[PDB]
Amino acid sequence: FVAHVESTCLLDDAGTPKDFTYCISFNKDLLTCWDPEENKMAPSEFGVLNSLANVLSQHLNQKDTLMQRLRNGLQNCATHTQPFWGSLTDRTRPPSVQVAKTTPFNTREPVMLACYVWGFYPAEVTITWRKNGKLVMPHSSAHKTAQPNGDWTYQTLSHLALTPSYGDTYTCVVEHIGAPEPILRDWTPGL
Amino acid sequence: VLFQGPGDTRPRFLWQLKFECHFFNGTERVRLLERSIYNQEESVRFDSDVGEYRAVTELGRPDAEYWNSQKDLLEQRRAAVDTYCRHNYGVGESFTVQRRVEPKVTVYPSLLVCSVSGFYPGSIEVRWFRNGQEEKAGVVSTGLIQNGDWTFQTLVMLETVPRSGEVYTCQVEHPSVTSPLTVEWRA
Amino acid sequence: KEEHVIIQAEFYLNPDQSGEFMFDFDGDEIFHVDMAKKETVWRLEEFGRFASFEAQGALANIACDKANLEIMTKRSNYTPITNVPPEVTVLTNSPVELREPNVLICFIDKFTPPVVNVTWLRNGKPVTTGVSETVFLPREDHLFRKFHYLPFLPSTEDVYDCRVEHWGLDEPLLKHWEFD
Amino acid sequence: NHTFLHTVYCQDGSPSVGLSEAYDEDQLFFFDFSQNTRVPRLPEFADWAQEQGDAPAILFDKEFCEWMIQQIGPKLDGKIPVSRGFPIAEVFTLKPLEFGKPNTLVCFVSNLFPPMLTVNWQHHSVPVEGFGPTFVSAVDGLSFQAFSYLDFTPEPSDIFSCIVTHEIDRYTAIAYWVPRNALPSL
Amino acid sequence: NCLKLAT
Ligand SMILES: *[C@@H]1O[C@H](CO)[C@@H](O[C@@H]2O[C@H](CO)[C@@H](O)[C@H](O)[C@H]2NC(C)=O)[C@H](O)[C@H]1NC(C)=O
Repeated sequence: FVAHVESTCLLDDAGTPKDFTYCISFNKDLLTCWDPEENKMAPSEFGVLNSLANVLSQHLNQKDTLMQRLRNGLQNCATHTQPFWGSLTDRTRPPSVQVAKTTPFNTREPVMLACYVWGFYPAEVTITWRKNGKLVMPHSSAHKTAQPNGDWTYQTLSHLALTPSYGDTYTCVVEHIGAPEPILRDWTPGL
Repeated sequence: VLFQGPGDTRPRFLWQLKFECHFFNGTERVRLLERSIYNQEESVRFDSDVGEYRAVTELGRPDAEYWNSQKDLLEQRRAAVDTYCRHNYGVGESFTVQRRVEPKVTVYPSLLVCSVSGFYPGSIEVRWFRNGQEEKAGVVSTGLIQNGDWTFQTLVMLETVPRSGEVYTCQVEHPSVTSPLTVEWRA
Repeated sequence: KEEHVIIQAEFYLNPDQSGEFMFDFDGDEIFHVDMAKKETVWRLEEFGRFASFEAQGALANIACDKANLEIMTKRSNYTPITNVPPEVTVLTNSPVELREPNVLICFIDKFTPPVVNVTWLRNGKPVTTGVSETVFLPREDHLFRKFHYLPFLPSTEDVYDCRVEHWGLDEPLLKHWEFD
Repeated sequence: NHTFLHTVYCQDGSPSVGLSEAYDEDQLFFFDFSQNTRVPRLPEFADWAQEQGDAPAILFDKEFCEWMIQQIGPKLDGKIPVSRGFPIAEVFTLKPLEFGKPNTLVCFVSNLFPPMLTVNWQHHSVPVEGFGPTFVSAVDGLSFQAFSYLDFTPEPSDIFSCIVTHEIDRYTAIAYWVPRNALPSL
Repeated sequence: NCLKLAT
């Protein structure tokens, strides 16, 4: 079995707790969560494990070292999240970006460019294409979100299908917080 | 007990119980179907459109009669279309209608094959074109195939003995994309 | 003309004492509980929460089905299920290219009782690493289906088989796949 | 608005108990109850490793959780089914693929529950170093994930595999990797 | 609850 004693604090860039939970689960089933309104553990599960949920709730409801530790939930978060906070809050690594051809897929178009975007943090990012300065819609749709590398960096990509003409120059336009100016990358039909 | 041939010829007996929520137009119309099956023969059911248990086969007659006499039970099944069916449809919508995965479309000779793989949900349309002109003759398909992992695939074949200069186009319409996908092949 | 179907399907089987409790959306498994593993298993991670909520009493449901089976067996004069041998097909997840990682799917369909032995053979040897398998899934006609998977890297030398055993089969079924 | 996950958890089998702290879904610290040590995930994080404002809350949570496994377990064992997911591996490069340049394969394991696992890397189905540890972390919805990293230099014929062993019953999952759409030379 | 067959 797997038991869970899970507390989450919903903080702010400033460092101000805007919410707070403390929850107990067992076997992936959520049993009882703290209620900061009535200052007690209230059963969340009303299925088979409900009876158990009342028993855990009441064992915890009689502990002073606990019922007040969570009555001051909000202010307690800020206290723990203060030395490293602010530090992580403005942690950014700018995104490095490249544009190359890739194997066309899902298109009649003879050429597919891929705009690679990597090493960035935070995860949020915006990619756009321009054909000779003027914007244009991408092959990409359906809400792509950055992949976490699991080491406080993220990566993503975007494609643009096209029919190459001689003068034409195509541009990858990446917008991340890690860079003051929008990153540009170019590509022209060669050979 | 009877002995012949292969190891383990011992008789098996099997009982299945099924609750089927059938949804029409979101949840505006809902039909619950509660079924009992012994071996391969369904024996008794509760069809929310009928309102009571009914034996399908002889062996189910005792149950239909017995369960219908529990005026209490009937009341709860009659209300299950809401408490169970509609309620459970509520939860999900990661599993329900909302899910959408885009097809991978490729075209390759074999007879031309248009492979449409990895999509969800299973409503799709696959068409063949020769030089802009739709070809409907000589088009067969393996069918829509469920992979068991919440994606489908299908192969749609066009029979032709290709001629040089010809452009063949497979066109795919699926809810996951706003405009049709097209992939071409030439020799 | 219907849009969607949610199916809660349970079974129990003698004398094997195997049984299941599962949910199903338009033919796809949301989650199951087995009598063999007594685990609650969600098909995709997105169904994790739902499955925990909906499976906490599944073992009792199966115990109920077991008890009903014994009443029905008795009432039917010990009439035994008729074995129906499975249809088996082997295909890939996507069109195959050399050195392009792919996935073999073995489909075991239209069979009863829900008891099968399925093994993947690579060049005649059983594969133990990387194999996944579905439990027994329900069908409108009350037979079952099952899927087995094997992620693999296509090549000209390697040759695959799905070996299936079932009491409705005179001998094991061997479905072959190779690169062409 | 951001999230700070503080997740104490325990289980039958090893690791018997752990705590994972994450900011916006990246691991900050994984606690080491051996030396009551809060270990950082990156070097940059090493300094807030010893804030013991946490200790009493941590000691309570840690113990109450272990109470649950030890005292609730016996009651429910065989009475309810055990929650369990089959883990899934994906393998991809850190940097875009460029033959000859340094790179890193990332094995991202997801849908991990319960959190007991072993990761193995292979080159052409031959075992290889492993380049460090496997970082298991908690994610929202009471699930787990894990990352492992293999430093390498990609060459056109490379084939790699990642094998994940779920330690609850030695089930294995595999994910292959081959070079694709390598970036060109100026 | 368990819906039991007729006995
Ligand atoms: C599934 O495989 C198992 C083992 O490979 C089969 O089991 C054996 O059956 C023979 C007689 O048929 C016995 O003599 C052995 O003692 C059994 N072995 C075990 C381990 O139980 C089983 O019959 C197969 N099931 C099917 C449907 O073919």
